[PDB]
Amino acid sequence: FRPISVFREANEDESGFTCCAFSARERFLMLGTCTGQLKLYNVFSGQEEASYNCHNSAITHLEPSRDGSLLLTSATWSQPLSALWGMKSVFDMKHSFTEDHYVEFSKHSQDRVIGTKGDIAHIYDIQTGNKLLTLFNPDLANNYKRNCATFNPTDDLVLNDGVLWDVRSALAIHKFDKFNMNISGVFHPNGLEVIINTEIWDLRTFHLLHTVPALDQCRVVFNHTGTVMYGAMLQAMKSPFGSSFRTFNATDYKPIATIDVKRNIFDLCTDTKDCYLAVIENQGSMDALNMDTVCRLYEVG
Ligand SMILES: Clc1ccc(C2(c3cc4ccccc4c4nccn34)CC2)cc1
Ligand SMILES: Clc1ccc(C2(c3cc4ccccc4c4nccn34)CC2)cc1
Repeated sequence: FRPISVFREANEDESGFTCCAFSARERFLMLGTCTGQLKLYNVFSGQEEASYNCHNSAITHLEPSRDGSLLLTSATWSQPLSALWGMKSVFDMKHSFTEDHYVEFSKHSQDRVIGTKGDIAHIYDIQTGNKLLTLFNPDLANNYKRNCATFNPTDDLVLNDGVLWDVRSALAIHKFDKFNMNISGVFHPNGLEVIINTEIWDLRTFHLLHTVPALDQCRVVFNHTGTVMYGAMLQAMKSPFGSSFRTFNATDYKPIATIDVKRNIFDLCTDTKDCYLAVIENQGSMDALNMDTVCRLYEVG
């Protein structure tokens, strides 16, 4: 972890970066702020290139599309909670998911949007904006406080509230027992495993393959080849995370490093070519009148 770059928000006595994601254009990072703005920064020079007020509440999530034509945002209390934007030449709104507080693109073919409203998931067409599916079964609900519905890498399976759904037939194929309050889980990029908190499950047997205690309460983020795995533990504008992140070998699940930046972490993401890790770290504390986040770029590398 060699530091390469650092910067704060331009013309702000209190920097308010809340989340980050690399743009499709190499050398440029996208950041949400607490004033619900989206900002394009040259990650090396720390120059602000563009800005736009997407919401009147803090950004909690953002996701650029791989072709750089579209972008998802999720705010805090502003209705609409989440929206889809276009960024071909001009920035503009395409659609708005009114009550969905968290949203993701499909992975293989990026033609659909998966939104989360508590325990319920909704799939939407990008072109038309229409609700195609609603995935929810009150009998199989685990009610994870931090549930995030998500597609597998081939877009034919969906994980929501600890239930694996077949999209084609829109039937719940398996329900995973609940062993924590908060984390709902992700697909491994190799699309053979499912990481639900400390438990790694096989998609072919539903057998427990690994117990990883160090992963407890981590929001997990992979590198783009899926050989490395970065976690930020939740706490027990307050940050969702504490001051340490952990790295793991993503094939055998052995720990590699536990960096403690000694500053609460807001978000953490990877470039397409597996050279860099951007991290939003807070110079303030919770009890500080204001946030003061910076963006640190480390090469891994
Ligand atoms: Cl386990 C988990 C899953 C998802 C989240 C969200 C989130 C919330 C938030 C609130 C305030 C400031 C920053 C953030 C943030 N930055 C990156 C993610 N988030 C997407 C809601 C948190 C924890
Ligand atoms: Cl938050 C936001 C606001 C506006 C934009 C656009 C944009 C994209 C772009 C891509 C590469 C290099 C420079 C730019 C640029 N500079 C100013 C406009 N843009 C109009 C899409 C993007 C994000």
